[PDB]
Parts: sequence; structure tokens; C-alpha cells
Amino acid sequence: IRVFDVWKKYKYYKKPQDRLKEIIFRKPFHEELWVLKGINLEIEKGEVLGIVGPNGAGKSTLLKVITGVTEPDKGFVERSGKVVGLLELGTGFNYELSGLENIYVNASLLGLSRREIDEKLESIIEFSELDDFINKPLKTYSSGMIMRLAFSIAIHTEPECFIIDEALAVGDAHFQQKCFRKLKEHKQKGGSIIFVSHDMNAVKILCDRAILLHKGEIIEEGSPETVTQAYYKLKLHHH
Repeated sequence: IRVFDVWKKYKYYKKPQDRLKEIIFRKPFHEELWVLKGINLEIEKGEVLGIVGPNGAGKSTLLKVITGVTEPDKGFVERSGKVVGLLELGTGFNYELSGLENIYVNASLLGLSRREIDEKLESIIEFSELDDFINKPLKTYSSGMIMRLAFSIAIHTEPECFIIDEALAVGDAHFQQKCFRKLKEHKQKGGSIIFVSHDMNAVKILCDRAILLHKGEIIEEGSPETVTQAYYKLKLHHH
């Protein structure tokens, strides 16, 4: 929901041994590099926010500050509810356990109560199309079946916000439409969505507003049309 003047840095070593000299010398041999510099950002209930920018812009660090996987070095972030994205998919999955048991493990870590998972269990199964394999252990699943289960649990956990990472965009045909429908319902109940994409036409189609990120800063905000035109302008002068 609210990102307030957030800065984030990471220690950076010119060669792996400056790490080794740091422990032995007891003095830093690293450079403090800032992936995020004074981010101010609000994601409001009911909106789809597009986030675009080049590879080292800091997008994924911004996603982790938003979700709380990472804490800012300056500033703060506040949120009314849970955020679910790539890095939460399949958390706690155990390949010795059946897909039924992994629903309970994963859904619980993603915030649902035992009663809520009981209430949603058949929906998650039917949505997954795995019904014939739900009592078999994950170690017997194909990779596509494992991904299918992780998506199917996650999309039912009613967070405040879903992050649609740039990698999530690829998926099996017709399963996307089902997820697309769930995501519109989510938005209709006041949920928010963060769409991270390099598809500028998709950003204009799906998002209500967007930001352009570059070298750790938001350099443009507003309508998808405005932010994508600013991205093109940036790529005329960036690399």
C-alpha cells in the first residue's frame, strides 16, 4: 500500500576475496551500492499498477520491499494486508507429501486459517485440474503439475495484493484465462495487482496506472500511455 522514501543498499565486492579480507582485516572492503533511492509509491485498493524499466532498475528489490521479504535501509513501507508474488509460490512445498497435504502447508504459510482452507479445498483442487493426482506425492508430479498446484493455491489465498512477476507471464493455454478471471474478481473486491512486464502493449491493456523505474528511482508516473512513452524515450538514451 504505502512506500515512504525508501532506500535500500547492498554490500558489493569488486572480487570475492575482498569478502575474505573483510573478516580478517575487520574493516570494510565493499562498496555500499543503492538499488533503491527514495521510492515514494502508493498501491491503492482496486487498481492494477504496471511497473516497467530496464534490468538493473531495482524492480525486484522494490517487489521484495513491498512484500516485506526485505526491509528498507531508510524510509518505511506499510500495508493493510498480505502481498503474494513469485517468491511465495510453493513456499513450504514438501515433495514427500501429497498435493493435498501441500495445499494445507502452503496455504497456511500464505495466511489462510484451517477453516478457510477447508472451505476452499475443493475449489483449489478443481481449479488445478490435478484431481486424479491430489493424493499422490509431489515427487511423482511433473514440473508442470507442481507449478499448476502452486498457482492454484496461491490465487485462492485472498491477499490484499498479487504481484504478477515478469516470469509468471508464461503459462499453459486456457489456464491463464481461469487465472485472469480470478484476478478480475480479486480487483472487484478491492484487491490490487502489480503487473511487472516488458510488454508495453500489455501494460497499456491491463493496467490502470504505471511507474517507470530506472537506476533505483521512479522517473515517471501516471497513465500507462505516458509511462510507456517515457520508457521509449529512456531507451533512446539508455544503452
